[PDB]
Amino acid sequence: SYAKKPHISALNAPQLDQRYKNEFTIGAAVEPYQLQNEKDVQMLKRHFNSIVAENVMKPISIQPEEGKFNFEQADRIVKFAKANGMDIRFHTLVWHSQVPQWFFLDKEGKPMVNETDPVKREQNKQLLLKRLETHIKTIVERYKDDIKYWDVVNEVVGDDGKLRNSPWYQIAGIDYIKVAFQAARKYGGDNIKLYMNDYNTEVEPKRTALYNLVKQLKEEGVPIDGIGHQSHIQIGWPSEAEIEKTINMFAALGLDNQITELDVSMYGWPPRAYPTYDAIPKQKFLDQAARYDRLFKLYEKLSDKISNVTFWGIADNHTWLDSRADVYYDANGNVVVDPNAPYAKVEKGKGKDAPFVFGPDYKVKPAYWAIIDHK
Ligand SMILES: OC[C@H]1O[C@H](O)[C@H](O)[C@@H](O)[C@H]1O
Ligand SMILES: OC[C@H]1O[C@H](O)[C@H](O)[C@@H](O)[C@H]1O
Repeated sequence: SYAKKPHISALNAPQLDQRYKNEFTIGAAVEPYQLQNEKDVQMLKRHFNSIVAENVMKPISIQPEEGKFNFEQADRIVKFAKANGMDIRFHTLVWHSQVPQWFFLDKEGKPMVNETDPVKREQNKQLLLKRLETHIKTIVERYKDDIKYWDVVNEVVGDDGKLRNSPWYQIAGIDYIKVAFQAARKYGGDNIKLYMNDYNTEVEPKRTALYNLVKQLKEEGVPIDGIGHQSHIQIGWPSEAEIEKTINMFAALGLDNQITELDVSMYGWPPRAYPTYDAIPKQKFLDQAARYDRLFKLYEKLSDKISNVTFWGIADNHTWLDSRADVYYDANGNVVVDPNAPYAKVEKGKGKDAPFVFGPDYKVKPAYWAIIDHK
């Protein structure tokens, strides 16, 4: 069926977002440079009705120096979204990754994490939480009328099932998460939706840890409207059953669910990638299409619990997964894709992955036909 369909140009193909109207919006992560790209722009206007900044709205991009906010790139994304009636998601207000280090220096300029005096630690905590509020207030007040969905905190639970021990936690403990949400609500109003975003939300012990955390926060009156599931998944993992169990679990707490950074990798973990996009055989696109078919069939079934599904990219010509696309080589210098085969060396991030339902040349892939139809 969808496997025999023609690989027509995606630029004029049936609109993806329209196919899912009344079920959930369809979004894409974007980089400013793409807004100056003829085809990326066409793709956005054509298939998507929700947009998120892939990188220009993260903490270090907004306030790399205390008191100096750089909204130039962010403004460009928001402006484009408004001009095209697209919903907007804010790519995290708090995150341990690439966090501006100045946040964690005490009044004297010393690393807060080194402080041992409980009273000085309390003082440092107040300073950090104050900075956190200023950061959130400035951003939220600037975009509250345009950006409705917000990833207030990102990846705050470790993969070991424990709260991520980042400087935020080491210094302020669990309170940095409570303050982030409360600050967002206070300065953003009751109309914006606040989310806790993370990856591997379907995997234990992370899933239950995440569950308990949000359950306790809500019990304490902390304003959190939903969970963001990054969904950096593979062809057969996590299973649809676990994804469904995960979605229902959180919806049961009265939380909204949004697939925030969806991409269906062609590989496992650790990934053994193909060296180039052309090296990827049709067979791989067929297994991927079958997965996408099951995936969006499950999402529709749960449409009452999912308000948005965003892809972490537009088309296969641009995806952060290439940075993870390690190419393995045997002793004879030949590529090794078989995950169980022996190898000699590894060329990290030199390969290519193909995530999406749209190829590098902006043509629809089998995966597209699989989620565009009603079968
Ligand atoms: O953060 C990246 C990785 O995290 C976990 O190890 C996942 O199992 C793996 O698939 C990948 O998502
Ligand atoms: O969303 C997850 C992903 O986002 C960006 O692509 C970053 O560069 C990656 O390191 C990872 O944090």
